[PDB]
Amino acid sequence: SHMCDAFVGTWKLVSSENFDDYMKELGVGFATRKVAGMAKPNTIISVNGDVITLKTESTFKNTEISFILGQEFDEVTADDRKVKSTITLDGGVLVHVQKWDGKSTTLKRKREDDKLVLELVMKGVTCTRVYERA
Ligand SMILES: Cc1nc2ccc(Cl)cc2c(-c2ccccc2)c1C(=O)O
Repeated sequence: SHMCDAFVGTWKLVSSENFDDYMKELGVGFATRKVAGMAKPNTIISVNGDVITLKTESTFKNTEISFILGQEFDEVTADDRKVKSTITLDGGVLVHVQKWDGKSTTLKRKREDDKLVLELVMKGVTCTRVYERA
């Protein structure tokens, strides 16, 4: 067992705040924002030894990343940014930093009651995405 086990499971999006605004900060175009913003993704988190995998399934895009904490990796994001990512565990929060073209965004995941809360921050804009177990 590991602390990261509180994250493992299948999670369904149940609420969103400021996603469209967050996407505008990322430079996502109109059509992509509209389609992405309509999606009700599920996220599947699993752990196998030191490897964590985060898989998103949706009607917009399906993505999968696997990584080791603290070890940089290449990621092509759902909106087709090519980024360098590093994911750490900081006091129980999964912290994911994406770097591309001199820009940065941070995605934090935390357990809160029976929910998994994803916070996406770009510049002054915070989006909150709340999931429950599927
Ligand atoms: C973490 C992440 N970051 C994003 C950044 C930008 C855009 Cl456009 C989309 C995402 C998505 C996503 C949202 C809806 C459907 C599918 C994927 C997610 C994700 O939940 O997996």
